[PDB]
Amino acid sequence: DLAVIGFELDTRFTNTNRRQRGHLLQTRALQFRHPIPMHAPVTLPMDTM
Amino acid sequence: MGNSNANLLIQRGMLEVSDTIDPAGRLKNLFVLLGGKVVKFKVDRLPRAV
Repeated sequence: DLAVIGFELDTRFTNTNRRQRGHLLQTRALQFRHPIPMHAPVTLPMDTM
Repeated sequence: MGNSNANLLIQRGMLEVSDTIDPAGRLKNLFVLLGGKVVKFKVDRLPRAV
């Protein structure tokens, strides 16, 4: 039965008529907010005299 | 503020308008009831906990 039975071609369309877009690009932005906390103090007591 | 440790620490009625909350706060922990028992999630540093 030695014979060629089928084939596949590596053909493609040309988008001179822009039928296909492919992947899309868009711009994005994210924000991170980092407010600074206040921390507990350290004190040096004295004598008011 | 009224239910904070500040009032129950020394005298119950210390709090006055001179005290304020620091705006720089975060959601420190989130407790979920998972199938009848509680699981503690540490979420303090997540970008959406601020």
